[PDB]
Amino acid sequence: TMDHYLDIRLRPDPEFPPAQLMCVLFGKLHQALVAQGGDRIGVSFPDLDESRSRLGERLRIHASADDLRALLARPWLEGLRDHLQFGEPAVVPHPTPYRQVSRVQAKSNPERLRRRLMRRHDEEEARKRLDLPFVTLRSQSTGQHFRLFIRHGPLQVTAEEGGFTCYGLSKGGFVPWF
RNA sequence: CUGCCGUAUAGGCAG
Repeated sequence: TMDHYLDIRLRPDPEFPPAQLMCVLFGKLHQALVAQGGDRIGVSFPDLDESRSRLGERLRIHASADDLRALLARPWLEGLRDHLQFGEPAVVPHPTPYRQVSRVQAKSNPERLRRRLMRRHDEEEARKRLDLPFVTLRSQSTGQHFRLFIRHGPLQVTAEEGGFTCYGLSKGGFVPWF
């Protein structure tokens, strides 16, 4: 169904490195996805460097002709349209391998894990008891900067039924990797 | 980072 996509490139900037730009971008897309609603908008990073742990300088936006045509018709790129080079929406080539672009979270800050352990079992007691490409974001509710880690899954011959979160990440859905 | 789910020092989530 999601046979349409659109690449967005981060135009080189003297003061802001690419990594910083992709952050802004991803945040922009997010705010617009919670506006669009639905779970049919995918996302991939074609320039993904699985070694250097860098997302790259390109954000591929997956969607159907209608869903995709509805997204970019919003003013979610006002702030950085001058920071972004992007063509028209085209149709994905085939045959194309499929993979998952999903968030990943590890367990750490035991001060945190233990605090929860205490809540669920009623500091001295508790105290006793990941290398991936990341985008850094800022929450709307509490003004905290958190690192959203992203991982591209092993290549598959097909795509299983699945949707996507308001960040365009895999909720179980697959995206064409090319 | 903060929190949620889960007996979990399993495995998962939310922003």
